[PDB]
Amino acid sequence: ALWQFNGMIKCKIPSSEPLLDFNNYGCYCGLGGSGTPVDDLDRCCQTQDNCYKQAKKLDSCKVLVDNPYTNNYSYSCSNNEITCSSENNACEAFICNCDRNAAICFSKVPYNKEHKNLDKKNC
Ligand SMILES: [Ca+2]
Repeated sequence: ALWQFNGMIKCKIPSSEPLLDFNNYGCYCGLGGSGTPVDDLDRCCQTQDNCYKQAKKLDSCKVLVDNPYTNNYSYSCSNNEITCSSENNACEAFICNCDRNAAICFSKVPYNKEHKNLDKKNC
């Protein structure tokens, strides 16, 4: 979950401190999400939100109250690449992949310092 996701982002964007730079970005980067994403970074977050939401409709994820933000999985970072571990059971493997996709997206889009701390009246 989170602790793991923060590391995935640091794996790809080494200079970052994720919970500081990507927290409260746009309408999607943070808890919840509503409106239209303000940019590509925000669209990344929207997508991940939809993935988590999707992890929910899976029989494999039904029995894990811990929640994906805190549903712990195994992965690795070796020379800036993320690898989800085969040892992850069905649900965690799916959440892992959602987080890998997002950390990769984040590293491929521009950061607009105009959208952090964005007021939720724009969503
Ligand atoms: Ca979100």
